[PDB]
Amino acid sequence: ERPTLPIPDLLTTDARNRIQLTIGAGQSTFGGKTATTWGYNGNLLGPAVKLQRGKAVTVDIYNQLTEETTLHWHGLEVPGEVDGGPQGIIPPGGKRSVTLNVDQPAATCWFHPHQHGKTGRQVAMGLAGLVVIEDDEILKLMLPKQWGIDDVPVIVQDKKFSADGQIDYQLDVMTAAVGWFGDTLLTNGAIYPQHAAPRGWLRLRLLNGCNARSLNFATSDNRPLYVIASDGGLLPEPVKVSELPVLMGERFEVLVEVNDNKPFDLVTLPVSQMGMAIAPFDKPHPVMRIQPIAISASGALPDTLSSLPALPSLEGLTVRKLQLSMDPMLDMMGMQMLMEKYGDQAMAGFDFHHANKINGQAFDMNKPMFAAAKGQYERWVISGVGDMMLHPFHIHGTQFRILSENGKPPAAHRAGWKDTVKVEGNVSEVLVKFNHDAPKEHAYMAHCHLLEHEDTGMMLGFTV
Ligand SMILES: [Cu+2]
Repeated sequence: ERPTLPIPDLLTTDARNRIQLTIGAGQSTFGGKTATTWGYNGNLLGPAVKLQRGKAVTVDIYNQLTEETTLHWHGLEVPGEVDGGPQGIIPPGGKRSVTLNVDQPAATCWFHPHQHGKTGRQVAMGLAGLVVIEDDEILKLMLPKQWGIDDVPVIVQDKKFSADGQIDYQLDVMTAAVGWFGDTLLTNGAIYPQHAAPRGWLRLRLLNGCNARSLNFATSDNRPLYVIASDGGLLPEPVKVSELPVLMGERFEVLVEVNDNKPFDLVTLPVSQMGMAIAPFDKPHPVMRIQPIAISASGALPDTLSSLPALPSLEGLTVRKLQLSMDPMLDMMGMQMLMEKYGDQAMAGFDFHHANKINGQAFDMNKPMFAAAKGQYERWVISGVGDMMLHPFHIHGTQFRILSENGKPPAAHRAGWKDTVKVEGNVSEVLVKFNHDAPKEHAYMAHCHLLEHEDTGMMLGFTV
């Protein structure tokens, strides 16, 4: 509760409607020990790219690594050609430009690499940034809006380090099964930082940027969170909660009341997921310390945020079934290594590189599974019947509606605009529409956002 919370620079267009992102390596320090890290416009993580609905921007992307990478805009409704999936290679030393014509509601999205079979490693190395989409609707609401004062991004990620201090990442049979997770928790790159927040309302834009660890946010003194937005933007009205589960890649925006001068913690609560309840995550774990201060803020919590469209009628819509599966050998072999390495705490609460799949096929980049309709709602049925793993299933090129999440209607705060849906040993249904095109050369991806599962096959391509 000591270093101040790092705040990503809010990056806007220049006079020529361009934005420069440089992808480079550098050095970060975690707990006294230095580590090689990757970042956008810096050594670690990245900026918050600010975009206005209905305004085009060109982004110039400079790969200053010595290996290939891609830049995917997670949550953005844009054509496949700029979507930055594994076919959007930026060679080392190379420069690629993309045009983003933003046409979707205000939201906190994010961007990260999407290299073929290396997404987990590139994100673990430090690469992630934010996208703040604004529109006319949101600025009329009088929410907390002072960036890095009462409107603050909170990117929570776990990492594991070697004895030398270097990030200890590996795509092996255990991580291919259960995911890459660590024992150290970072908040905008820092360990248990403090943020100084004005009395009144504090707005937190939460991002679970872990490779595989699911989270569950609360406060130390159990004051509520007022959920105001999901992956794809504002909810119709606030949802007041005591805790907030957040899957890998999901974003929620919450308001928290800063009503006295007593400091408290934003925390994450222990979750039931293979590997994730191992100490120190067997108990509530602090994310950041919040320190009330008496400086000016005028943000507020409205009664009503937005009006969303109704769910479409289901009659006549195309149904697409996506069956997620793991090779049994991976499951057991991965489970053995987990039990070997950690023991009984691990469950508290044959090429493995193509062992994870959808409709019995490990991802093949030259063969898109189908062409989805443009401008027409479809019903996608995603089943995890057959294993007990957690699958936060993400679909590019869209913000959808969850019709059913793992056997029930979605929770109220998950019933708005989402690009991620929980699949865990059951079936989920989403109502999805694609407003933009994606040819086979720049196909959209649908995949599990437990990145090691993605990297080892749990992904498909599709065209629109
Ligand atoms: Cu998965």
